[PDB]
Amino acid sequence: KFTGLSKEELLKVAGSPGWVRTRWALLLLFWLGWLGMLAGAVVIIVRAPRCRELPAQKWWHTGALYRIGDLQAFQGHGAGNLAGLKGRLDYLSSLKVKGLVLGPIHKNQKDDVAQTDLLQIDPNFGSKEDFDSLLQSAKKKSIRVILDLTPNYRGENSWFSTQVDTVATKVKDALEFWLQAGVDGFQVRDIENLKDASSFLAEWQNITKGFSEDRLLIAGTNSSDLQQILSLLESNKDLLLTSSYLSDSGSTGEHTKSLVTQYLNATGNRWCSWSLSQARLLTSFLPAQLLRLYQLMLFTLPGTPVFSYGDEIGLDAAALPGQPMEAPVMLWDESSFPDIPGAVSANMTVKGQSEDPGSLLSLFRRLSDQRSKERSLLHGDFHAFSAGPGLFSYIRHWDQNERFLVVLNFGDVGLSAGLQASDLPASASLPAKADLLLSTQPGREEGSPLELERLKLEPHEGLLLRFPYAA
Amino acid sequence: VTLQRNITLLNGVAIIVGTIIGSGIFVTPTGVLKEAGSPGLALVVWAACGVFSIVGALCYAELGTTISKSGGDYAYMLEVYGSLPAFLKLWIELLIIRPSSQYIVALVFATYLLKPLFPTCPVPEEAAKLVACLCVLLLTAVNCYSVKAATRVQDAFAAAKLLALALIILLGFVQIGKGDVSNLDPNFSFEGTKLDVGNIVLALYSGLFAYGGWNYLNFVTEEMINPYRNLPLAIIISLPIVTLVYVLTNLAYFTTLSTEQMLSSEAVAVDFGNYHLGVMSWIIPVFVGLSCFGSVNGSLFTSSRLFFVGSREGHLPSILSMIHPQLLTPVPSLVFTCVMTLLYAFSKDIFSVINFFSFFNWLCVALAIIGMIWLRHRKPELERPIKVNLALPVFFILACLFLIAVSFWKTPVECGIGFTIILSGLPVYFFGVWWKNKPKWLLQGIFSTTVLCQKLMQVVPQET
Ligand SMILES: CCCCCCCCCCCCCCCCCC(=O)OC[C@H](COP(=O)(O)O)OC(=O)CCCCCCCCCCCCCCCCC
Ligand SMILES: CC(C)CCC[C@H](C)[C@H]1CC[C@H]2[C@H]3CC=C4C[C@@H](OC(=O)CCC(=O)O)CC[C@@]4(C)[C@@H]3CC[C@@]12C
Ligand SMILES: CC(C)CCC[C@H](C)[C@H]1CC[C@H]2[C@H]3CC=C4C[C@@H](OC(=O)CCC(=O)O)CC[C@@]4(C)[C@@H]3CC[C@@]12C
Ligand SMILES: *[C@@H]1O[C@H](CO)[C@@H](O[C@@H]2O[C@H](CO)[C@@H](O)[C@H](O)[C@H]2NC(C)=O)[C@H](O)[C@H]1NC(C)=O
Ligand SMILES: *[C@@H]1O[C@H](CO)[C@@H](O[C@@H]2O[C@H](CO)[C@@H](O)[C@H](O)[C@H]2NC(C)=O)[C@H](O)[C@H]1NC(C)=O
Ligand SMILES: *[C@@H]1O[C@H](CO)[C@@H](O[C@@H]2O[C@H](CO)[C@@H](O)[C@H](O)[C@H]2NC(C)=O)[C@H](O)[C@H]1NC(C)=O
Ligand SMILES: *[C@@H]1O[C@H](CO)[C@@H](O[C@@H]2O[C@H](CO)[C@@H](O)[C@H](O)[C@H]2NC(C)=O)[C@H](O)[C@H]1NC(C)=O
Ligand SMILES: N[C@@]1(C(=O)O)CCc2ccc(OCc3ccccc3-c3ccccc3)cc2C1
Repeated sequence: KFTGLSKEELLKVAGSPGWVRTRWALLLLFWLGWLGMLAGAVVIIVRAPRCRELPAQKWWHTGALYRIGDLQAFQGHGAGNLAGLKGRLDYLSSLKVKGLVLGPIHKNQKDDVAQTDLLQIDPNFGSKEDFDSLLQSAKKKSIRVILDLTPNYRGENSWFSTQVDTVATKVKDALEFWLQAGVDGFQVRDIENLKDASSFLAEWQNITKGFSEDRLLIAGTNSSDLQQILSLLESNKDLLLTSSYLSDSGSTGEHTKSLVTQYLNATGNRWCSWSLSQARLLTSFLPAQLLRLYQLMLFTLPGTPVFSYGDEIGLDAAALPGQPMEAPVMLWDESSFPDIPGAVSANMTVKGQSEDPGSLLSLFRRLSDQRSKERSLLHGDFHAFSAGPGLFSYIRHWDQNERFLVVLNFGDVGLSAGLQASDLPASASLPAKADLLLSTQPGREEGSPLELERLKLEPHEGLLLRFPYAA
Repeated sequence: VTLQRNITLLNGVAIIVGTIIGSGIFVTPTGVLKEAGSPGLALVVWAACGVFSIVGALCYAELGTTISKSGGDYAYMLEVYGSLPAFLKLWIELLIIRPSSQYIVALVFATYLLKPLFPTCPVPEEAAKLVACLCVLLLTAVNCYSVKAATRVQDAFAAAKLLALALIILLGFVQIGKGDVSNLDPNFSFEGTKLDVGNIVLALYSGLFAYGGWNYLNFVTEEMINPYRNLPLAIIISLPIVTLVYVLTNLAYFTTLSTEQMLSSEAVAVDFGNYHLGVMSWIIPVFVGLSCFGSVNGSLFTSSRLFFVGSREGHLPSILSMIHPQLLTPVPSLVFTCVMTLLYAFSKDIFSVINFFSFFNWLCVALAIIGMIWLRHRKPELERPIKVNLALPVFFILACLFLIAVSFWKTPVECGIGFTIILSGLPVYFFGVWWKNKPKWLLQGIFSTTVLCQKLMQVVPQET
């Protein structure tokens, strides 16, 4: 019509043999090329690597635990009850902790065994109705509650000088009461003062798992040697054991690397807990320049990090005199420590440190956000590699997710890195350039790709670089 | 031979419902929770996009009954503003708008259909591209075969996606009925609602992506049986259903997941599937794939008719707007649409060409309404079966102008390259349309390649 033929002229000319052959040949060519593309898609799909099954995690694999030893010193004077604790769950939800080890609250007189009842709450904390209100109030905020149950928590010997028989059979009856009361776990401390302790822990681990598989039992020693710790875990394999195996030391980082790798070697890469003690703070063992470096290490090792209250702000019993070293006062505001009114500062409170983006609590929040979210920090694989004189350098990688590389400098003089890995598997070999999430010391730019052969580190610095799954 | 008149009322409802409900209800909710902060502001954003689309579609219903010819939103600018701006709208619709919106939905079909083989993984991207191209080529063959087959496909997949959304709706209702109502308690409901229209606008843009295609039945008129009752009836039946299903589906999403779950997730639908079924949880992304299959069919069906009508006016070459006898389908226009769609498989990420060009989309949409109001005064010689109340177009023009002006503000360097591309069609226009009395070297070659394409596809011009 407009720039071509009309109806009958084309139906005259385009109806000859040869043109019909060309049309049927083009139709057959189309439907063969379509099947060729389909077969290409299928052979691309079946030549692809499958993914690993997720390891069916529990709730205490997700983030950190938070130990509250003394209840009366967490809030302050007067309001040291279990009802007053209900007003602090918004702060613990800011810390993104997943658990809460409440201190021993039961009615314990002294070394009199007969006046110690593990089923009755002491009246100084409240009664049962306050406790089960606290339980569901925490449940709605997705925070689990673990109840410490060490019997003689006011005397010297925590497990009642007297025979453990009566003691150990009342602990057995306590579990089946507090479990259907609704708690999520238990913690017994100071089990080095418990005779044949390895046999008693298996019975309680049996009872606790015989109720549900969403239940936890934590044990604590003060033993810092590896062979005594490994003897506790010979029959128990799902017991969380906190101990002072890590604290003791810290002058050089090649000694910390050896400790971590030897512990992971000797237990066969099982799930463990990382701590510095069973009930103390970080500042009881570390000078105040190393508190950021240890918070970077405890949040990226393969396990469950456990902290006491006040390690997120660097609480110190040796900074405010006239105060117990076993229960310091949590510095909420400026008015929190009444006696010596003026010894506190603004950078020593949670109120003051909630603004400063280079504060300790601002580091804790970002690390506890990264730990509960990324998969290769949730159930990844650990590989440490060799580096310069005083470094601890390792990598976490799960399957195909975003890998993490942590570099720690425990030394004092600054030095180059020298990241020569060469032993990591090919699924996790490091590239030439990697990102940056944070540093413990300010003065760097978080986000720009930095390159791993001129990487230098200042005194006491740690780095949290990042790279994705590739060649 | 002309095309036909065989699209009934239910086929029109199927075309609109099936083309709107594609991939946006499974992809965009993260993008509206992220930039509106709160569940409450997000759900209000969904309802606001809903009423905006309803008002604009009622204006298009009375427009399409006024100028009752095919190829809507291009025929309406050609009636009012003349040849050149109509060619600019056609040139941008041909080169960017249609073969990106088809390819995006084809890619979403491919990834969500291959998702049950790689559950905790990124699906390999070359297999996704190949399956998307397979989808496009197969639906082009079905549309080139017959018009009734394509309408049957549209009916089946519209019914399938509606049942698939009713499942997700009543699952979230029974989650409320189990009496553990974590979110949607009417005290929390709103914290995180930020402020600052400068970013909520972008959230609005994400919501508008789930409503795209509300005016495609205007493109496929002149195929409808009785298009004076049936076109406004089809629009007025089709759109309140869509906005109702959208707000209920976002609600049922909010009954199961928490907020940072939904911000950290990459697929809200498979999270809903995993949480609620666990075993037989491979059902949900299969139905997402069926949804995107249906909407790709609808978009191909309307884009072919747009390029047909544009060729009849002399803006495109003459080999388009040729009908194949017997079959009675516009074969070379469908082939052109398929090829332009398959050319976008070289893009590394084409989900960023949106926000480069949304300003032009709402610009031509508002220009059609201005032309309608101008035609209400400076042509009262027409018959109008539905004459909508005024100030509904006035508020629609004001809302579109607000959207355009706030797009020029936050991201001006985005709109700049868009303006360069939309004026890049001007030498094309002058060379094609303005240069009658072409040199004699080229007319013979054009006639030769046109008659060669006719002899290949066996297509004749439109005349009867
Ligand atoms: C892509 C293949 C699909 C198969 C169907 C063939 C369609 C071919 C035409 C494609 C049109 C591309 C958009 C053109 C935009 C400008 C429009 C305009 O200015 O007015 C037109 C104007 C109208 O004049 P009239 O046709 O005389 O009324 O004619 C022209 O100016 C034509 C000049 C532009 C042609 C460019 C074609 C480039 C792609 C060619 C693809 C291969 C075709 C042959 C296939 C078989 C080979 C063996
Ligand atoms: C993802 C799977 C489950 C569905 C994908 C679509 C199908 C793979 C294809 C294969 C054959 C196609 C169609 C082939 C031809 C028609 C015949 C049609 O009936 C007619 O012949 C009416 C046309 C006429 O004769 O005029 C009804 C079904 C339909 C659309 C078929 C429906 C299914 C299609 C689109
Ligand atoms: C491959 C692309 C890039 C080039 C374009 C070629 C067309 C896509 C091919 C494919 C099949 C060919 C044709 C084969 C012959 C005709 C007549 C037709 O014959 C009938 O069945 C008539 C039906 C009846 O008898 O009622 C079959 C399909 C059709 C339209 C096809 C139209 C499209 C053709 C020219
Ligand atoms: C609970 O503890 C008892 C005994 O402490 C376990 O029963 C037996 O334990 C010994 C090891 O001391 C095994 O040699 C036996 O095979 C066990 N008997 C069985 C399995 O019938 C018992 O396994 C513990 N409960 C659970 C659930 O492990
Ligand atoms: C754990 O703490 C105790 C208390 O200081 C350490 O000393 C033991 O104390 C108990 C009773 O107080 C004695 O029965 C033990 O004999 C003491 N131990 C030794 C080796 O004499 C105990 O040593 C600490 N554990 C470690 C591993 O240092
Ligand atoms: C810690 O792991 C290393 C391997 O990574 C063990 O070292 C090997 O031990 C076997 C047998 O003890 C020797 O035959 C190999 O020569 C050792 N290889 C290297 C490189 O030292 C080591 O034994 C493990 N530790 C313990 C206590 O078993
Ligand atoms: C809180 O801030 C004050 C003021 O910056 C700190 O006091 C500084 O302490 C360092 C070493 O502790 C000294 O080198 C500075 O000379 C002190 N400056 C002033 C103005 O007193 C204080 O130590 C900070 N507290 C903590 C826990 O870091
Ligand atoms: N609803 C759909 C879904 O997948 O859910 C299904 C079908 C469909 C049809 C047409 C359409 O128009 C495109 C558009 C609309 C709104 C805002 C910006 C764009 C745009 C701009 C530039 C380049 C590409 C797109 C969108 C959609 C999405």
